[PDB]
Amino acid sequence: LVYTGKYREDFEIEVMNYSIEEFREFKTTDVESVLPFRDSSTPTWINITGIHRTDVVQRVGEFFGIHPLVLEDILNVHQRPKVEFFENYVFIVLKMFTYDKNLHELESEQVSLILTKNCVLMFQEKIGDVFDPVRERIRYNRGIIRKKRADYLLYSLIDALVDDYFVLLEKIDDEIDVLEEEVLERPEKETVQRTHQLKRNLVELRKTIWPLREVLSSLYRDVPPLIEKETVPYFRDVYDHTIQIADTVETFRDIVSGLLDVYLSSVSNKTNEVMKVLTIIATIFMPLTFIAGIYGMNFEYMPELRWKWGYPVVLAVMGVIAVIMVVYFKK
Amino acid sequence: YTGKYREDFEIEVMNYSIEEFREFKTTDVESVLPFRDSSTPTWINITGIHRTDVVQRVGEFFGIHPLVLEDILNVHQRPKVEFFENYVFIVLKMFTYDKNLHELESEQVSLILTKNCVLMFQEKIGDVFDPVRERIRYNRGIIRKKRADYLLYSLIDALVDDYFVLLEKIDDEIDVLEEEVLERPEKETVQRTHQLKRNLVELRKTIWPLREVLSSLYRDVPPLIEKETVPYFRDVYDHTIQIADTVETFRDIVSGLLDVYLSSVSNKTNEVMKVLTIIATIFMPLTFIAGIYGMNFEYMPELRWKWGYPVVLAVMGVIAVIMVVYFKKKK
Amino acid sequence: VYTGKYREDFEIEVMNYSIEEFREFKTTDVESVLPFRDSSTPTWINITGIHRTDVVQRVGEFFGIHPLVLEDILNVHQRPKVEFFENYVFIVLKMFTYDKNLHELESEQVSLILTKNCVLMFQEKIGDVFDPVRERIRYNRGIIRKKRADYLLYSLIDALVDDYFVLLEKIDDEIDVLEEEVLERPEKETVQRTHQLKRNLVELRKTIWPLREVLSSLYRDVPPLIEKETVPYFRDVYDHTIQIADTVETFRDIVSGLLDVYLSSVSNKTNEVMKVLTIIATIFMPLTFIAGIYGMNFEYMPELRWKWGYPVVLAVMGVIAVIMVVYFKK
Amino acid sequence: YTGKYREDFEIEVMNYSIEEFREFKTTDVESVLPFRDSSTPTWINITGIHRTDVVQRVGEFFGIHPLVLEDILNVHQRPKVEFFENYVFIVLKMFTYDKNLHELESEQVSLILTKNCVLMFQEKIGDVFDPVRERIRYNRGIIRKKRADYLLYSLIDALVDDYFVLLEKIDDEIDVLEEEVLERPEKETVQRTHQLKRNLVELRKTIWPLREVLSSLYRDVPPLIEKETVPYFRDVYDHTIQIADTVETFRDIVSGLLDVYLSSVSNKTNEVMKVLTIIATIFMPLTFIAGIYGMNFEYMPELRWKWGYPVVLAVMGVIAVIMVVYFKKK
Amino acid sequence: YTGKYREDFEIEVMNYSIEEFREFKTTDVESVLPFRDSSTPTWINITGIHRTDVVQRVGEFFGIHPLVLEDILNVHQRPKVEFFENYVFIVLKMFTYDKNLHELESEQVSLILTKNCVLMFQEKIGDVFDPVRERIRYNRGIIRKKRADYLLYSLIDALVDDYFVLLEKIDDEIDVLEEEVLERPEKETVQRTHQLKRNLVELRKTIWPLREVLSSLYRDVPPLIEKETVPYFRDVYDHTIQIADTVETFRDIVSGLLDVYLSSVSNKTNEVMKVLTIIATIFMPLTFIAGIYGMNFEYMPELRWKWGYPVVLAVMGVIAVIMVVYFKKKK
Repeated sequence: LVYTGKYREDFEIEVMNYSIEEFREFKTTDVESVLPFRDSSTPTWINITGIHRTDVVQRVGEFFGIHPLVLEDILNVHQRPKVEFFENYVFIVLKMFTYDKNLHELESEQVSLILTKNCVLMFQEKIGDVFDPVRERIRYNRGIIRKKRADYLLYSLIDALVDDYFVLLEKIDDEIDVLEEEVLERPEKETVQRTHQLKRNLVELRKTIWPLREVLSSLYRDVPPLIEKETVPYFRDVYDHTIQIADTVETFRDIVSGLLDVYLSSVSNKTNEVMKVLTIIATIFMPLTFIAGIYGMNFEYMPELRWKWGYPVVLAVMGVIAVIMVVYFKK
Repeated sequence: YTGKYREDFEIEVMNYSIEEFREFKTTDVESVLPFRDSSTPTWINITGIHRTDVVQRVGEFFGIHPLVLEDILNVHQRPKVEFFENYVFIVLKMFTYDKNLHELESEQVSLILTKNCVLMFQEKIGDVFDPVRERIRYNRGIIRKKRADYLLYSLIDALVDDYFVLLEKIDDEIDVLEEEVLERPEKETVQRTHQLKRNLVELRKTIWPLREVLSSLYRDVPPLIEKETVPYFRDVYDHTIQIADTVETFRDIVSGLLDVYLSSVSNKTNEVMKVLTIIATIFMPLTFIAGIYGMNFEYMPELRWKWGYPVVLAVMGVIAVIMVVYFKKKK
Repeated sequence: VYTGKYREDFEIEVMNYSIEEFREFKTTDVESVLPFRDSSTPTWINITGIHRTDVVQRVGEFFGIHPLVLEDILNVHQRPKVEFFENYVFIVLKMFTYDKNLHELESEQVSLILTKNCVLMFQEKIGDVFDPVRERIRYNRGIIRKKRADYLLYSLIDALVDDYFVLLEKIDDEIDVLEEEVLERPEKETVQRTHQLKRNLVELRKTIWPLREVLSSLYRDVPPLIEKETVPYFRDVYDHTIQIADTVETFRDIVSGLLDVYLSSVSNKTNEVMKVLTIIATIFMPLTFIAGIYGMNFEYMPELRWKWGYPVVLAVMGVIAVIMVVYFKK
Repeated sequence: YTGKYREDFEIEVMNYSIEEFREFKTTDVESVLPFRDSSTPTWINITGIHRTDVVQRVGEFFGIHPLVLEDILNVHQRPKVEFFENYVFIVLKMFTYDKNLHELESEQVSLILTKNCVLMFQEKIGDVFDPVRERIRYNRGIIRKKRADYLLYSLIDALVDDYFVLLEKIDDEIDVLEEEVLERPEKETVQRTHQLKRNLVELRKTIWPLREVLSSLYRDVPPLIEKETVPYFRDVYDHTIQIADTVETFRDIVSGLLDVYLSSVSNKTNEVMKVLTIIATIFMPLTFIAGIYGMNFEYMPELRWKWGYPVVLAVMGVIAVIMVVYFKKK
Repeated sequence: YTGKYREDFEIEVMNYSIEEFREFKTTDVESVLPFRDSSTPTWINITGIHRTDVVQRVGEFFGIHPLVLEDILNVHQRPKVEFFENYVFIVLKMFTYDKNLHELESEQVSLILTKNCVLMFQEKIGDVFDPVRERIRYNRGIIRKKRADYLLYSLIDALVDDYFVLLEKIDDEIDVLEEEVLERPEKETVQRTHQLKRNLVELRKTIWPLREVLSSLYRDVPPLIEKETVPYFRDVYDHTIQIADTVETFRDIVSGLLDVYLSSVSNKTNEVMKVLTIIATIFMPLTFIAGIYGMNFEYMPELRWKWGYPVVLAVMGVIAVIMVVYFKKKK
């Protein structure tokens, strides 16, 4: 039982119990008070913020009889999300992703959950979640959520996280748009260096999403303890969506991949543009300077003074050759 | 009001019925207010929303939230749908692209439909609702026999058709760009292509999230009657699919057209250097030789041989020429 | 609404068979293919020229098909998928064809609705890869007669799968030319031809990659038809679309390598020209400077005062350009 | 017939049992025909595939499909498994690589195993089945007790084992190619980088679909018996995965190897440019100064001073020194 | 023996049961041979497998196949599984990387497990089974009660984490290699990048065929208890799949980092070309001027025009200045 996370600071527990009629929400850090709520027939939603506590999670696991290694996997922040089936409860690991717009970094928070009977356990490492509008329907008695059990509520929680990826796709696309904008406009390698790290966050993103597909698929075609013919068919809808999601993400990966050579060639293009300017310079003075060197060379005979006006006659022939090539240029 | 148009100001009210119709243009804010209690759906035109006194008065007259009033003042906003018990706030944009230069102006069109009032907030003069005003005037369609619920979409359908023409505007410029890239390529073509894509991405930047905007009033519409605009948005959503796909097609066309001109010029980099080289190679070695006799010594090679003015210039010239055979060869 | 480019040709053919015999005919009658719905024997029906929105509707209304599904058929631009029901199964397919001369891949959407034992094939123009399949249905070759429409349609789809393998050859045929074009005598505009191939390569992923789960959906479901029969046969074909996409993914790295080759030789021959230009200009730079000082105007002329100054200067600066040749190729 | 060998022609027949053995070399087509009814395991060598009359005569004597017999003439066909009623048709390919000159020669040999007879359609003389013939001749192992169904594996294993040596032939030249890249890089290195990879691409392009050739029988073998020699196929069935992974490994190494070379060339490109820059630029303003004094005006400020000729030569020298100080930065 | 270690010599034999325990290192072979007949699991180590006489002695005494005994001598072998009626021959590898340098040393490990006894064959000194021996020494877990089939598995899992630590060592070299590219990128970086790259694929080159090794044991193992072959063996087979993505990630990193480094070279080159450009453009046009007056002709305007010398000094300096204003922008 070792928590290798980055947040051992705050700790908070919130419990929301409700039926198809009544409703109650409260925040009790008392571990003993939330124990008899397991026997409640009504769906009991329990929040645990700050999963860093090795004694609290264990104590909760002791009363529920949760497997020791499972309690350790929760504390393990370095783990791929997956789902394990059991005779009583369901072991599920999820990952909440967040991306700041100013600085470019993908911050995350592992969220594991265990659902038995009608008990709902949401585990957090810190403050923040996207299940706030979900609590609204639980509070305002909105929709068929109350009439449906925690199995449908879990999906409402699953789809709530899925919708965040769409919002993330908005962020991803926006960052790409700004990134590809600087490619043609600014021939400077600054965000281009940050592009690889931004693309690194994109690769690691799909690296979690792709196996998460099979994580979901293991539920619908199985779910031994959960009910059937209702939840699974309706829930597969999101499973049909998450397939479409990463495929759009995979498309983004190929776009940024070949975008590097676009900027790379753009640098050489503007570099060549400098060379083209540099080209026409040394090609018009050097041959004419060569002529100036000829008259600069003294000899025993000088027909320049013998011929009529040998000085201004040279000033005319030089200026012509430098112009007749200009037409040939800019072709 | 964060807009750039605080010049023009105009308020028009076009109230109709199942038979007759009336219209008038009054600058008085208090004159367009008592038409709220009109049994028939009242259509109101508001051009030049820069005047905050109208936003404040009417806002407090219809009972509009101060932040919602600020949303109208905010000319930079993403299209969405705000559900309330009184009205429905929707952000819309009017795009106008000139074929002369790649530029697309965007005038935000907010709307607040409560009771029997239909508000159209314009930032400046110009819209596509002019032929729509005729149907309200000439009694054309079931727009007269229906309330503000159908009157709302009657405006939307015109705005939807505006993008179809815009697609033609782009497609026309695409064919021009196709004639500009595939053949007769030149400078600033990329700049025209970039700004076109910049407007193309910005186009979808409003249209793509506008899909879910249509989905907001697709399965809902709580206060007004439904199953009327539902098959409408069902057809409208089929339109925006082809729109973005036409955009997505052009987005890859842009890249396809870009890579050609980008790789070609970057490939001609060495070609320019090849020309620059063979021209510069016949300068530096010859330039020094011409400057040799421009020096003073103890002996003169001119008097060493008869007719010492040619100083063997023809021979050295030929030797400079023979280098060509050495060049031009396969590298 | 049919938005395709083929509203000309039209053909209807019905190929019914049993575990022993077989029958086939080509009639344009719409009311003749309808009473063959209740036929227990597997009935393969052809519909070429899907442009007719009235025929599809008429046939669709008789089968009790959802109006939108009929409209999905009319739509010629659609991603391949599978729609499960309690009666029929709507599956979207595609037929890709590439011409070697002008680099372009034409496409034709194939929709099908299989109920009971009846088989429906919806096309636009003439031509398909089900021709050798029809032979076994006609010549009674194998268990293609005994097995119903569950394995028949599977054999039809599997026949379509191998068509893309032939297309992969056609892609490789262009690669072999691309291998010849880029390397042997590097030519301009090849990058454009390369990008078009790359654009068509990624375009191919738009169909095949989601087609994986299309086969996977039929792999562990099939609610209306009998399961367990053709289910394990779906596995091999499901491994094909994965193997194909890997070959498509493989082509991405192959062409990308050749893409830089054309730029490699140019960049390689670039410095080759520069290396020659380098040693030429630099060595004559200090030499030109020296000879200018003598004939120039100064307040002191120790040059003529130097004993034998003329011959020594000419040869003392010659070695400087020679020692660089030793430095050359280091 | 699309073959390239219409020169040599030879037919050898080796027959054996669980006790004895017999062999004879008769190029006659009508002489090896009555050996079809031989209950004992028979092995027949068929070299001289150019003969359209000899091959088809033996083929039609066995009752083999005409078009199939016509396909034997063609030496251009994908390696696969043709399932029949008794015999199975597989065209095995062999790739020989000479280390000196980068070249991958391809000989395509087809086999037909009917009853107890074994056919081997060679294109030329020479194979790796020579030690295989020895065990048939010298009674070595269970090659005598077991029939041709097990011998067929010994034929395959003898062919596959050559590819392991073929990988060594490539790996040998890879290490040689490494020496050309790691040190002393030059022209044609990119060619050797490709020509070795070109044949390597051609190699896997044949082996990768040849992997499923094994799987076609390893999971089935419909005409003959099973449960024998089948688990032995699994050994080689892992070899084609072992080889391809080694091939795929080489494909990634060679690709990255050329990238290093291209990176080196581009790096050494600027390296020459850097030398060209720091040497040419420092003499540009120097030569300009000498031309100034070369001018002859009416007023000479030089003679106005007193012995400033070495002064000019000294002040210009220091300016060229700070260029190195101006260097060592980016 | 085709190895490089014919120097070191070490033999370790460890027997244990559900009650007692005994560990020792005896060079006497005839003392550990009857220990095979013991029902209690006897783990035996043979370091310095170069000695063919011992392999021929121990091997032929157990009836081990002669060619297999020679296969051990061959250090160039693919990791595989050889099933027999009594024992099982498995080829394994132990990779090790040293920091502050680029070198990946390897050591082939062959094992022959008969009855309950385990034979481990080493090439050189060193293993990660040191803490494993301690758990058997201190009676930790059910490793004492279970037989060799689980004992070998305990050795397998010990080898798994060894590469996991090595995966951390890779990233340690990456971050250093990254820093080399992230800031002040220089020559020989491609070489260092290749050193990791050449060892990157080489790592997975042996891992992939070592995966089916775990699978082959998971499917068959006829002589040992198949009850022990629970998904724990496939759990090990699941870890290597994560290694595949871990290596594949590094493959994308190495490919990307090398490109970013090479992309900077274009900026490195251009930076030099910018300085190289502005030099020749401000001297040669002025050099041509000095060459004219430096050249002698017929008519001399220098002595003709008043102040011939100071009048030329002014115009030359301005020409180099008027270009600066044109410069310092996008060329």
